[PDB]
Amino acid sequence: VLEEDREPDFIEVNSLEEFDEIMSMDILTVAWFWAEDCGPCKLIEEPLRKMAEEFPNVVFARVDADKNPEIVKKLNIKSLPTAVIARSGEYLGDVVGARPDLLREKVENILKNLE
Repeated sequence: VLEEDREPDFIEVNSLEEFDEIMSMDILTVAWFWAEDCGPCKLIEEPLRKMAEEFPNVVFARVDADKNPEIVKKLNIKSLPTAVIARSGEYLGDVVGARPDLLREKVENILKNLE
């Protein structure tokens, strides 16, 4: 039975306030930075959608760098895509560029080793 109402691919961030609220939570969180005219960003959309399904204990949020350049500047993001890993307002690691495998490794390692 497949009644049709689909979960978002990511938490789609709409503001800097919302960003800061998400990243403040006591939940392992991945925020990744995307743009419509960034080829490598579009390249990793499906791997990151799958990764969010693979780790339901983790929040995956997407920032649209063209809509919310203030969040890009707040973290001094220089290359797209970038992913940042956070918990309770602290930054735990980043992956610069189109490297979903490295991101998955870093998330798996944090989950494996925490209390």
